[PDB]
Amino acid sequence: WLSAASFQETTRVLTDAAINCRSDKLNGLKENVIIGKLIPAGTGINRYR
Amino acid sequence: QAITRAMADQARTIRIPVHMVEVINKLGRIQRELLQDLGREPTPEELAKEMDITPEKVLEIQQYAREPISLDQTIGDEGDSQLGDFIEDSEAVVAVDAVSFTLLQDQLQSVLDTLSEREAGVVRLRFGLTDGQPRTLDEIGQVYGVTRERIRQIESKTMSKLRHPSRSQVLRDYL
Amino acid sequence: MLDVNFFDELRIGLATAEDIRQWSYGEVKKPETINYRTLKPEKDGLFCEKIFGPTRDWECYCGKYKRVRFKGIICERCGVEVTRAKVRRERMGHIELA
Amino acid sequence: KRLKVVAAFQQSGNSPMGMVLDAVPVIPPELRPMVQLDGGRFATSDLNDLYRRVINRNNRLKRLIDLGAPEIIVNNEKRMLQESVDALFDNGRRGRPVTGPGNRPLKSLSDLLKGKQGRFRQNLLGKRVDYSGRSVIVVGPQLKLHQCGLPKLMALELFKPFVMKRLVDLNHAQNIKSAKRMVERQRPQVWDVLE
Amino acid sequence: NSVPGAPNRVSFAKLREPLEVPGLLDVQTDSFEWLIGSPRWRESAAERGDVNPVGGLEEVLYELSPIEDFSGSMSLSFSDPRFDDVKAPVDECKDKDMTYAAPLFVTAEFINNNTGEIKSQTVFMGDFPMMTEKGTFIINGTERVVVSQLVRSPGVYFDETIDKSTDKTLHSVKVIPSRGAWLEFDVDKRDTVGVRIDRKRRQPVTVLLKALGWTSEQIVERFGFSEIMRSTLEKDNTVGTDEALLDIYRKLRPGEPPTKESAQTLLENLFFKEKRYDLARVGRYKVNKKLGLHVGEPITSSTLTEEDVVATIEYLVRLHEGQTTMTVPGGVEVPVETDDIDHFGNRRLRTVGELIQNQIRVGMSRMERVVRERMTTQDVEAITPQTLINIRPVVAAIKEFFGTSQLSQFMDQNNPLSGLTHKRRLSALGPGGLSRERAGLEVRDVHPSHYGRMCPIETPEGPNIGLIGSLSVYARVNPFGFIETPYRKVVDGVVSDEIVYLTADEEDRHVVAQANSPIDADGRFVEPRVLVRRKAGEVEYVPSSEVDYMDVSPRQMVSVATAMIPFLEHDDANRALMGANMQRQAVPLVRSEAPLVGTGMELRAAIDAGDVVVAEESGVIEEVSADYITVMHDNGTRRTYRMRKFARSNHGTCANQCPIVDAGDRVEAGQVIADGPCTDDGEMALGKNLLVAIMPWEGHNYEDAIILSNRLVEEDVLTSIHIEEHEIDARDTKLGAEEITRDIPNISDEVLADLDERGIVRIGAEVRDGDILVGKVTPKGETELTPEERLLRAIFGEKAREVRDTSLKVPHGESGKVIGIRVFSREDEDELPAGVNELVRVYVAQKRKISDGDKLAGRHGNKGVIGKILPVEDMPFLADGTPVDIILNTHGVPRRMNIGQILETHLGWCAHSGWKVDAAKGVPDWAARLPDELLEAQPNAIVSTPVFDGAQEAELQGLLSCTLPNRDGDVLVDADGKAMLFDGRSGEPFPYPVTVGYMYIMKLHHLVDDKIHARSTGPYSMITQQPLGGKAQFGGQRFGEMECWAMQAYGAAYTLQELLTIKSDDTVGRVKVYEAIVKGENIPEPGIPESFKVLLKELQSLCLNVEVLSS
Ligand SMILES: [Zn+2]
Repeated sequence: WLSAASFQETTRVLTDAAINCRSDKLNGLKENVIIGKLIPAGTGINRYR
Repeated sequence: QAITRAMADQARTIRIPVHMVEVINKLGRIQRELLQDLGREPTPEELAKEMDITPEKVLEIQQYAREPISLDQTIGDEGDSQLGDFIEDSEAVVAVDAVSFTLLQDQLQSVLDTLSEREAGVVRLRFGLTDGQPRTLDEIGQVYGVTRERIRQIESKTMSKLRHPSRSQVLRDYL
Repeated sequence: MLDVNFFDELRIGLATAEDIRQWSYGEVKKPETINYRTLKPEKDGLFCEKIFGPTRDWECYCGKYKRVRFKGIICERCGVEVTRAKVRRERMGHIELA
Repeated sequence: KRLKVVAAFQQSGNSPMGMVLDAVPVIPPELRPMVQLDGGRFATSDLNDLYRRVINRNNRLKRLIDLGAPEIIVNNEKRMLQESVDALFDNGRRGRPVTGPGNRPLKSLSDLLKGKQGRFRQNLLGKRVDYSGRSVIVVGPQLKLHQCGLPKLMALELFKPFVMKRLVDLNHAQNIKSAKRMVERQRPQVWDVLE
Repeated sequence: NSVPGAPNRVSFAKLREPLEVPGLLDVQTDSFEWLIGSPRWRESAAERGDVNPVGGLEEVLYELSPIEDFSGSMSLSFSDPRFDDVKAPVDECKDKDMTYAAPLFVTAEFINNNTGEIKSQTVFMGDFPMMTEKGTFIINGTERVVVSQLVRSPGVYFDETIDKSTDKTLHSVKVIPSRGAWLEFDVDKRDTVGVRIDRKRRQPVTVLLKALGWTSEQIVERFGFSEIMRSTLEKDNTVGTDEALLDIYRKLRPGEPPTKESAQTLLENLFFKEKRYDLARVGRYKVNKKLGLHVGEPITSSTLTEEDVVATIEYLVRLHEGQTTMTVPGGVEVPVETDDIDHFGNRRLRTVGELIQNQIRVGMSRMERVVRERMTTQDVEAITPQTLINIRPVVAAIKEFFGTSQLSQFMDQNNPLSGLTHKRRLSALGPGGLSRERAGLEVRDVHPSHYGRMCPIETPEGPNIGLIGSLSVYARVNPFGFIETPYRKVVDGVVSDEIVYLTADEEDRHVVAQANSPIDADGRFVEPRVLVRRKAGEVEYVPSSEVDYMDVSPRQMVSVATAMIPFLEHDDANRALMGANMQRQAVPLVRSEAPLVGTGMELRAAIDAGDVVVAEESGVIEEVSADYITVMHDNGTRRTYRMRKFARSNHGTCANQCPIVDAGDRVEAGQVIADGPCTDDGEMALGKNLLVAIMPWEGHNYEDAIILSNRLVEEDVLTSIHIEEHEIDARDTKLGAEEITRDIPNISDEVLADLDERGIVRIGAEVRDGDILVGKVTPKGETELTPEERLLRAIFGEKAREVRDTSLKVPHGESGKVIGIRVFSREDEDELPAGVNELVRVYVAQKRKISDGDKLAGRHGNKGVIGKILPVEDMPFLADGTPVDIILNTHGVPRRMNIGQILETHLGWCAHSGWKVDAAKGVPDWAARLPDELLEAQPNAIVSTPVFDGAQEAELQGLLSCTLPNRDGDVLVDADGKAMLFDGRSGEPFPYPVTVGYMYIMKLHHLVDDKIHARSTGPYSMITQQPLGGKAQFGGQRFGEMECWAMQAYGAAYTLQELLTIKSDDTVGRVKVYEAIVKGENIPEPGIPESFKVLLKELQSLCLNVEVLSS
């Protein structure tokens, strides 16, 4: 839900995000970007890390 | 009456008592009438007469008449930025001070330790730097078992030998 | 909630009254922000120092404790916890509805 | 349709009580700062204003109820409380936006999140960075592929701490602060060391 | 010519002018005159519509009078809108930051209608701002410009659309009055009418006509043949005049109980009352012409009536029925033609006068509100005109208009053009205007109805392409404000000198012809088939005697700045836009060479700009001086002219006005007294005239990079003075007051060297970046004295120095000499606001000798920053041994349809060397219709070329034949055009001849001294710890999402974590990295940042619990 809500219709999608207790994986690319965590690409995967 | 009190004491972003807003409204009335009554904006040196109050009070009244503004209103000709975008957090760490504050605190150890350790400890509590309480010389007598006048003597023994530029040359860069 | 950046799963969900009043550090009941003379938050004003914590760093409403040596102490007159001014960013409040 | 919600709540440990509200959060005041400009002039975020309206609404609703009033006025006040909370969560959803001074709409929580101005697309997806700069460009034919020209002053104020230290341990400035003033005054020594 | 001081600028003109070029300030002048009651306007209005010579002032006064009370026993009425003399002259108000203005007065009439009393009280209205001769209003001293606006002339605009279900063509109408609520009549997907009033879709015309007091009778007397409405009256499903009234009420005033009269009178109060639905006066006239209702009558009753709407409904239906002439029963006929908008016949022009009188209308609307408020609560006979009138709403209304209303914007001033052409601007945006996102594609287009009215080329190239417009040259302002353009009219093949002003709708019943035809001067066209414009704007061939209108003359459809580009007809309309817009951005140099090749409008366009001092009255020049010039009039008195030197421009430049006159020469009414920043001999001169060779020089003029002759830099031929002011404002405080003296805390010696004791620099102090300019020393405040500094003040012996020096240091990248100081003070007993005891304006100038990165540009859009400038050593030379002025890249020319600047290049070569087209035995074939005295020219000469009627290609071919040199025997450009060059580096010849000739160039206001910003770490945002934006504030650079995309596409995760974490938002790490590279150590592991945590606070603050599980 975080990725989509960070894409479009910020409120509308956030509604059902709240309804559906959708725990975000905190693993997605754009997720990592927002949360300040290293992204899972290029030099960010644990193999290279 | 209810509307008056409610507006006076609840319609202000910053609530102001009835008396102060009352004089403020009286000003907005008498000055605004005096503008027409004068062919000109009535001057404050004149407006202070009609209320029979000193001009400084009039200006305080006026400076409380001005209201807070909104931080998000557009400022650009088109809508692309808000006012809040130009505001600085006063509580920002210069981050040169912080590193330089550590350097101050460390030059402090390097200078105190190069001085005698009795004196270093004396000042560490006299100014109460490592603690929260600077001390007087009769508290030091217990911790250091000597007469307070002897710490009066030691304070100068610290400062004057410090007042040799050798300590001062390396510390005067810290300002 | 301590957030040392060791994060695995971000959860979003509705909040109940027992959550909102659980997060708050009191209930705000007076629509005031600033003292036009003292330029301070009022008792349970919208910026109430007691509720959201102190502004003056390690200095309570009456400044009963103006030194970091007192840290965390809640003043016995105002109750403003003696701590960092960062909490006014960290803490939050609530209003109860009639 | 109604399935997608009723089942979602059935499975989830979520009570549709929360979809109606009786307590409201209050965002930390600094995030809605009541800040003073240089010389007394202040500035609010207008969220404090919405809180003011809701607070006064609830306060007068209590005053009526604590006293006990004719019903219809209480019905009006209750609707007003509905409206004020509506604005607080979402200005301009039902009916007109709640415009404030000089006929402009205000800002609500739901606004802080939307579009190229909401946090997502304005302050988390893209943000402003230190140790940076900008200048016009010119052709760099005398360069090689990896090489890029650089306005020396721009490089200085980019590489400020680096040059600070480097001449500090060359003692051209005793401590870092002396070096900061050195660079500020732009003494010759800062330039070779910049190289 | 036709100018008392112009030099001979010979041209190739083909025809003569039935009228000369108008005063180019006639956009603000006439508007404001009509606003006032000017004697000029008094006579002009009493002769061109004298049914009502009435300025916005008198007009609004009458629409407002007489205010009554709720009952009608007591009333107030107005008269005599009277003015007074201004409060101080132009510079004086600007000097001491005052709004140039004059007082206003009015004579009231306190009429107690009950019994009768009068008070003809001459009520002071305030100090109404006034207009300067240049049309520029001074606000608080600041100069501001009120731009003209385009708007929709109110009324009914019938439209057509498709249903895309049965592909039926449906018709509707927008009933559009100024200050009106919507009422929408249409024919729906079905054949019924949608009569949705104020956006509420039910109740077709049965609720509409019956509610007027009607039943189906009068309706069917009109709708038996109107099948679109026969079903409506057949789908009535209800009966009653008051029934239809309540149906309106049920659909226009629902939510509140009805009653048999509430709607019955409401439907009168809505459109048949004049307090909620009032299309403008010119709107009433526009409809009078549209439907033909009124054909000989003056305008009144902006409140809607009944006759109009029946004609409206029948026009809509007979359009849905596809008729050709709807004639509402009882008047003249009109044709069935859809109501366009973008055709200027419906787009009026709200000028300054309309805007100001409307703001005054609303101001006195609220003033009437207050009059009634104090007419009741105050006792009867205890009330006087003064007490009834609150003039605050009046003065507020204007000031809130003037201040912070984008129709009253800053006056832009970095050159005389940006002063002038900023006026005569026809904007599309604003109140009543359409916002950019709402401003769709079509409206941006160049409508055929722009010919002669709006400049079709000079438009902004930003997001306002096509929105913001500029006047033409010959245009006119209508009393109504509809655009008017003068044209000749060909009657029976007699193109008359008659200067007939028309607007767009005055063409659709006419035909405008070709502008340059083989007209024999008999008024006929030689060829029958002439390229004319037909009524619909169609441009085709029509016989000679059939078209009815011919244009006035060339350069009529063009603006002024566009009229300074020789060979516009050889230049791409695209690039022409760039050149015109850049001509507004030139910087004030110190010579302002006139173009050897320009246009005849420059001489006219400069004096009209006011930036050229003129001899307003003839008589002898008494004396010439750099500070003044006295023109001794032939009659006793003289005229002393006090000049304006080093007066900073609105964009930080000079307004230098140099004299070009003689101590005794007779000066005429309309002749120069001083050239301005970018003028010479009274014609615009923004740059210099330079020989060319567009050979690409070793990849330093590559891709819009430019290389110049360094002589021009050492000569400073292209160099600009840059004035600037730093404002230093010391105010009243509880700390005290910021005493500006040379009492500096902790100041060295070399830094006071060029400073005077009184708290500023020495006036004429050479200063630099960071240089302390003004010591605005303040008290510091409270703080814990660090023990180290305590020991220091105990060890070496310096003072606490508890004063916060908030002095001015020249911020990044500024320098130059100091001009002086403009200081106002409270002890000076001035009008400083409540607290500011010292207002200081220190002025620093620098003549920025050019450098790479500074934007230059020609007159044909060719532009760019200087890549490099080497000394004259490696400059190829002609067969005259001459290194050339300017070297450019060729590759921009082929791909940009811009050989036009080369055309001017070569003709300027001819104009610099002179020529003698040999009429040895007969005028040469080109030379024959090539006008006279163009066969003659001597070196170092000046000429012009009209945009469309200029020096044709063949003519120029004839200008190459005799290529008589300047000094040596050297004909370098052959008859066909090219020349030969020898490299100045090699001394070795190029394989092919090299081009040369004379180009006009100028310096643009986009300096690399202005557009650099650097930051290691400055301050940070309020809410987030993020940096701020701006070059003024130390600010910080923005890294957007669209950068994040490529940023990950590189796979460089760690750098992105750097960007968003510590390079933006981690405090402690920011200090850590400071610790890292103050310890000379590699920058260690990234921290976790604040705005991310501020992100969390934002999110947690959202009435939704959120906790990220570690596990
Ligand atoms: Zn306390």
